[PDB]
Amino acid sequence: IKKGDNVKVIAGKDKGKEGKVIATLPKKDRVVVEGVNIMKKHQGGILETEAAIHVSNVQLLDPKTNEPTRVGYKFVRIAKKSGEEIK
RNA sequence: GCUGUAAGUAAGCUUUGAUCCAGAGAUUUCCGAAUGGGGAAACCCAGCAUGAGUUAUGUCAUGUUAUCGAUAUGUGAAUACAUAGCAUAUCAGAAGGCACACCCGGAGAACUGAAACAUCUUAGUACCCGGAGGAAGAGAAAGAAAAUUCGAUUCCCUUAGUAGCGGCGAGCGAAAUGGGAAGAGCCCAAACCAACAAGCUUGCUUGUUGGGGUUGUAGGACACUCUAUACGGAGUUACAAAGGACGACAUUAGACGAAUCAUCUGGAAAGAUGAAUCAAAGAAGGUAAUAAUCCUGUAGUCGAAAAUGUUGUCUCUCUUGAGUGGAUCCUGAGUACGACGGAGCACGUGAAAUUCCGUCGGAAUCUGGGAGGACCAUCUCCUAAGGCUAAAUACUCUCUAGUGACCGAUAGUGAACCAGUACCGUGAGGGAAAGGUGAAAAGCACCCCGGAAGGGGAGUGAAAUAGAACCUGAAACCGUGUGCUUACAAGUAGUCAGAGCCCGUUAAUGGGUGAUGGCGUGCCUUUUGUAGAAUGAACCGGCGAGUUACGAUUUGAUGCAAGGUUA
RNA sequence: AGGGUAGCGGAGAAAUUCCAAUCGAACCUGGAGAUAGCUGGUUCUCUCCGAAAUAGCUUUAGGGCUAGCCUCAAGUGAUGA
RNA sequence: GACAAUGGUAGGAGAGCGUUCUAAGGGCGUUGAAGCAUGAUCGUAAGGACAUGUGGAGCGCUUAGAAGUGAGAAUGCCGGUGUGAGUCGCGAAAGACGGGUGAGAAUCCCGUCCACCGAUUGACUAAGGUUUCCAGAGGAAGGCUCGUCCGCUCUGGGUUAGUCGGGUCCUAAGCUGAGGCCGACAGGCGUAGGCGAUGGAUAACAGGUUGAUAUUCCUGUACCACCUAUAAUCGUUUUAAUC
RNA sequence: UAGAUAGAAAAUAGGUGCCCGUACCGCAAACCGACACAGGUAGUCAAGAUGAGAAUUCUAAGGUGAGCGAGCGAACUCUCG
RNA sequence: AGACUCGGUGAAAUCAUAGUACCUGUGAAGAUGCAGGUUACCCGCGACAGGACGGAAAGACCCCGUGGAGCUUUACUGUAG
Ligand SMILES: [Mg+2]
Ligand SMILES: [Mg+2]
Ligand SMILES: [Mg+2]
Ligand SMILES: [Mg+2]
Ligand SMILES: [Mg+2]
Ligand SMILES: [Mg+2]
Ligand SMILES: [Mg+2]
Ligand SMILES: [Mg+2]
Ligand SMILES: [Mg+2]
Ligand SMILES: [Mg+2]
Ligand SMILES: [Mg+2]
Ligand SMILES: [Mg+2]
Ligand SMILES: [Mg+2]
Ligand SMILES: [Mg+2]
Ligand SMILES: [Mg+2]
Ligand SMILES: [O]
Ligand SMILES: [O]
Ligand SMILES: [O]
Repeated sequence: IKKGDNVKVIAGKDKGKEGKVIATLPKKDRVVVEGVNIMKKHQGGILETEAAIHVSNVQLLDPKTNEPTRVGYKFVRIAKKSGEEIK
């Protein structure tokens, strides 16, 4: 439900980090974001592409802090905890 | 975001709202009841009309073409009449399929039990056939019963394994009174009238509609008195007559949907440590390890353009309802009943009622007839010989939502995976084995030997002795090395004693080996008795055999007590 | 080569021979977990007690029933040896 | 503290251990669960703890309840592994040499010789099987050895008809069979007609050609039916030409 | 012949001509026989010398060398002289 | 030709554990496994075949079963016709 906005990945390899997302993959439920870099290899010794994680993620717009995203009233449109700006 | 499982590549689509979800609609090749003919199922061959293309034939497109019946036609003649037949047209008719379930009907067995068996039982079960339903059957008293009588049917309890049937053996087995679930009663036939009809006896009667009328405490007709009036009404489309309008509710896609931060460990926290929060939501599952406060979610609330289903009110239809009197008529005929053979009723021919079947005989008409377990009498009750009928009930191929002191890959569906498959058989038919990498594919770049395969290295990853025949990885079985020991030796193979050599524990009367001596004929089963040359086991792993309901009986406990107890 | 007859049956130059490698009555499914007085098998330890192989009847003698002989819990109460 | 008993099958009575699950309570667990393995330990027994290694996520304990509750033996079912055994066999048969290939050849290709069948181990078709056919690669298993090869795998590719066998022609045996006769239902019989060839009738030959097709392709030469176009014969639509 | 129907077409030119099957083995390695199995598997052609002859012996056409072999040359079994 | 040695490939019915003598005796009354004596260094390979009451086939003979089928008849009871 996300198309390249901000997040804070909290509960994975290394946390406290943020970044912006690529394909959400609705079926596998796995998003692509800067924060994991597999050492893939083809015939280079390594490749350093970008890999995915399950949704252990959260958004942050006004508080500059993770909150439970909360799609609220119809004006649909997002309406977060403390502040209500677009997703 | 998408182009299924099923990767991958390339081409492309998508806020001008894809894909996806739900409802309607359009298409829906061929076989198959198969239906134009034929046919080895999925092929072939035609016909007629119309219409494509040819100069023209060949060739094609669409439509149409079976049988049966049941209506309307014409036509029919072996015989003149006119029927049998014949050609044509109409029908949303039927045929078939199935859920091996539940129901009714036709037909209908044997092993077995009886300690054998023929009566009998199993059983009126199985399978077969047929029909219909979503439920069926039954059904509104020619009952039950014996009183302060009740007044369709069905099912559950109970009466009762009682009364009874029975080579009186096996065994079989009610019904009623009573307590409950559901509760519903109605139309014909007939005598009477009108109409039309052939015989018109110019007598009226039969033939067809409409009325008319539906019963035991007798009723209707017929005669008479009032109600109603084309309606005051009851209507009730689930019987009772068969048609149609218009609101509410549920279903088939969905949405909202409160709440948490940090330190340590970690590859990774959802854990420990602390301090905080929501609760109509601490159900559940997933999330790199065990989460109410990360996601999906739940409590609760909202929501349907269209379609369906059930319900409601006006339309809608359709309808007279009682009473008396009973002069005269009517109350279901080759029926009821009897005998003869049989079946079925719990009931085997028994004294055997009551009900059905076949042959044959053969009643009555309300001052009538049937029953009340042979049969007659009195008494009591009911009125066949015509028909319809919801619910209560039985089952679940299937769907929705749920659940389990149910299984967790030799269990459980046979089937967790590409299974009614491979396979076997001519064929009916029978029938397999086979789950798991990791959190994520990050699925081993690169070097080296090698023809390859395979491997050693290097790297991804916490771990690759997790590397695809990939979690864990036992035992059999096979090896490699090694401490001790073994080449004059008669061995169910061990045990007891014990020197020598070596080693040091879940640290105690230690452990490994064992020159030599004493002693000693496996295990179960079955047996008068077995080393047994009587049987079975090749080894090891798994699997695998006194269970459950109902009832009787006793034992122990427990509660009550001349009372106790519920279905 | 194409066809027929099908098991309470058929066909048989007849032997109880053939009927999809089987025939003193084929084959598959269902009744059906048929029946068996017969054989075989019956899973984890200890403690206490402890037999019989006889009588009778049995279309019975390798089975059964009753009495004997055992065990357990009550009762009797010195009756037993 | 004394006294006495304590072998034991069928079998009777009694007390007991552990597994799976449930309920409740209380606890353990990445600072490594379960299981597994090793061990010189506890208990009278069935059995249970402990330490260590491997293992990588759930488990114990007390009380009680319900059980698909225990397996050495069924000529038991299934699975795996041996024993026999590197033992019998390797499925009639005459091959040898050279040269190539290849990582590697008694077995593969090439040739020369030799031997064998020859009313045939030859050539052609039917039934039958279903792509085995041909080319190019490959050798994991199959081939009763080896294999650089195949009828095995992978990729690609191959079957041409107016005259041929057959259908649009016929029919027996037999099968089906409108109406119809019969039967408890099912269904059984059977006329009309219809299907059904191994038979009857039916218009074609020779050569060439591909790694793989041949009366099918081309090359030449022929035939039957049919339509269209064209004319030398007909003359009531009779009869005559004519169907 | 009943019947159709105005009234042909000699030989000429031109064209039109459907479905199935067709590969391969087919006394075999490919069919039935569970096997790349010493079995069966209808039919057609079937040459040469010798011979009555499709018999027999040896050869054409053409096809094959049989899917384990090398040693030694004992028992024993089998096949032949 | 097989067997036999070497190379290649590589099964099976069976199988309680085994380091598996003989005699005379005992014994379920015919012993590798017991008692008493006797002889025998450990391990092979090729041959024979007395024993392993050897294997294979839950004895085809005999008997039992209140087992079963087929068949006969002036056995019973019934029946189609
Ligand atoms: Mg219809
Ligand atoms: Mg009678
Ligand atoms: Mg009668
Ligand atoms: Mg398992
Ligand atoms: Mg035992
Ligand atoms: Mg004896
Ligand atoms: Mg004969
Ligand atoms: Mg049985
Ligand atoms: Mg007794
Ligand atoms: Mg075992
Ligand atoms: Mg050579
Ligand atoms: Mg063919
Ligand atoms: Mg052959
Ligand atoms: Mg000759
Ligand atoms: Mg050898
Ligand atoms: O059985
Ligand atoms: O059985
Ligand atoms: O049985």
